[PDB]
Amino acid sequence: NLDTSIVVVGSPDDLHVQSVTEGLRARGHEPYVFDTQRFPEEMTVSLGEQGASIFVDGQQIARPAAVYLRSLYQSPGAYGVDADKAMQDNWRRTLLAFRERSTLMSAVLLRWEEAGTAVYNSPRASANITKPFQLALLRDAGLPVPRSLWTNDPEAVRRFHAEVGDCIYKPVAGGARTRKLEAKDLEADRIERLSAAPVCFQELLTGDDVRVYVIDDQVICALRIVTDEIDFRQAEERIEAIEISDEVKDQCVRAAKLVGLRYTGMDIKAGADGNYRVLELNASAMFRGFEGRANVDICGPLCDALIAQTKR
Amino acid sequence: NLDTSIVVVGSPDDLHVQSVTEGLRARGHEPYVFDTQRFPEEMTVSLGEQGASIFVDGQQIARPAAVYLRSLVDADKAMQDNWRRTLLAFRERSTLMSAVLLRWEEAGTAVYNSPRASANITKPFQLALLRDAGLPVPRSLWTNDPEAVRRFHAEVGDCIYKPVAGGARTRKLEAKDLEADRIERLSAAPVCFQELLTGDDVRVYVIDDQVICALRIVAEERIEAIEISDEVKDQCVRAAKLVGLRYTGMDIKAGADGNYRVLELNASAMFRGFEGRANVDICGPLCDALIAQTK
Amino acid sequence: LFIEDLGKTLAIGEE
Ligand SMILES: Nc1ncnc2c1ncn2[C@@H]1O[C@H](COP(=O)(O)OP(=O)(O)O)[C@@H](O)[C@H]1O
Ligand SMILES: Nc1ncnc2c1ncn2[C@@H]1O[C@H](COP(=O)(O)OP(=O)(O)O)[C@@H](O)[C@H]1O
Ligand SMILES: [Mg+2]
Ligand SMILES: [Mg+2]
Ligand SMILES: [Mg+2]
Ligand SMILES: [Mg+2]
Repeated sequence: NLDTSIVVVGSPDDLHVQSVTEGLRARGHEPYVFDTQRFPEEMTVSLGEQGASIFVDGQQIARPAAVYLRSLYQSPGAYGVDADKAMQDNWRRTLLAFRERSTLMSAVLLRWEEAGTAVYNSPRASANITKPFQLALLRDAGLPVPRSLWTNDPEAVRRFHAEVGDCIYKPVAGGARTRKLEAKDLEADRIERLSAAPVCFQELLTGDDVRVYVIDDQVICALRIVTDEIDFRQAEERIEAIEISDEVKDQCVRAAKLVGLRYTGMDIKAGADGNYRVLELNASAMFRGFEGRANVDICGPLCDALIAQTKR
Repeated sequence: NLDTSIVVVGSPDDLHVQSVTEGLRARGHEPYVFDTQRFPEEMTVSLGEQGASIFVDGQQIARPAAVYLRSLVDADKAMQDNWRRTLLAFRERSTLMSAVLLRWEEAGTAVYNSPRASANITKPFQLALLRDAGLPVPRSLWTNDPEAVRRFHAEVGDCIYKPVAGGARTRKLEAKDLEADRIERLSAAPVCFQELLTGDDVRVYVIDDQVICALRIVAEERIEAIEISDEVKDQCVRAAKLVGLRYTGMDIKAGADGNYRVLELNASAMFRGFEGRANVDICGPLCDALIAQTK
Repeated sequence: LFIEDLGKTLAIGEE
């Protein structure tokens, strides 16, 4: 009774869920918006022993043609989640509830992928997204990565800094900005805190940030980000589309297939030599900010890939 | 310095770690024990951008021949103070350890149950994967909808319900539960329902595409070895190959008609309490598969 | 924490 050939997994309040919904409408399809944050209270899910046996709020969704996975909202600290109240009051019960929800919703996504749904970014990619594994995999497939050290050992850090020179530190997984490794950070009272959690240290690449969008083994666009160091009081960011060689294009496509994504925003960064190193592949990349600042279209090509799947 | 050809991930105070360590010891191999509980505060791990730049406590461990992954804390105060910061820090630690295991597996290490298998272990998907592949499974219903339960009971007859996650006793669904007030508590508490199988439980151990033994179960439980069919032995090897486990303890349960259904595969099944009460040898063949991968 | 500003929203599945 409702068209589920294209499913968008995310909150309707998410701006990229909104963007893809508007694009899909403008192209004649209506997406089924699957909002996991309504699961227990305002939703109904039912799974049978057979893979095709999936029932959401009554209706059977055995196999969408394609799926856009914005988020399953698996932990209370996920992006579109507002869980600080429940976590403050009883963090154990809240974390358990989130884990239970995550199990079922993932089972749904993995079932769709098993029936043949083209899930734009399967959750199965997370194993390869693991950053200290991701960069090694990429490098061993022939993609340049920064000199890196993921560690909790202050000596390894001191020796790595001595081998490389100027360094940055950033999270192993995410959740903080990249900083420069200043001299204070190598002092004992600072560097000793690595005993709490490991940190990622890297050669300070001095060239420019580029964002390369890849959809279905085609580069949609490469956007270069430059920092306005002109006025020290209000530094802005300037994003502009650029041309890249076929070499860079094919390396980005190989990277996407290697990690295992269908829609990715590669973050790359150039060295002083002017050559790019791979910083990361994003499994749920955003595009609206870059779409606006660079005056390019990413939502369109994504919607067109999703629609192309329904004819496939 | 230490022999890194065979690695045992987990605390040395874990009883199965002790079993496997002594079992390897009595066979001629001293396993390196990767006590991950000492990771952040009392142990050093370092990863470089090259896959083989893996350094544990100063010593490089590039590619073990085999790894027995057993397991991978007190944070109540931290969680009450700032739960976002604490969750993120735990994610940092766990990401580094997962990256170690993944680099090893990609290098060629035979990891006995790789963490990648977790996606297939997802229960509401694991059972469907086993079903659509021709293996016998109980009729099931994961739900939070009272009507779906009322229809599932009316269809399969007597049924039981277990939790979505696990860690609670399987309970028989009676008609008292299906009444309005009683069942309405389900719309916020999803559970699994399954046709009640009246036959006996069997745990089948598979190690490298071979069934090691089968044990029937019935603080006083009786566990004794069973001879199961070559048909069922092949089915078990196939289920383990499909979920992606080099070593598993499969919980299966027979029905009234004498046909076993697969209940679950365990990604790190315990074997101490079984081997003892049944006078069978699980730790042995496991240590043997481990040492085999060294050749 | 070595990364002081960690917790202080740059959340998980943002990107
Ligand atoms: N090795 C590096 N050298 C210089 N800058 C870096 C380096 N690694 C990351 N950065 C900076 O950090 C920013 C974001 O880090 P990134 O690696 O993309 O992870 P995330 O976006 O998940 O934080 C990049 O835009 C870049 O400016
Ligand atoms: N369909 C079923 N009918 C009757 N009993 C069951 C059924 N499924 C599970 N059980 C009982 O529940 C016990 C544990 O369930 P199991 O599927 O092994 O998951 P877990 O061990 O993770 O809780 C089994 O030993 C079995 O006795
Ligand atoms: Mg980035
Ligand atoms: Mg069990
Ligand atoms: Mg279990
Ligand atoms: Mg990212």
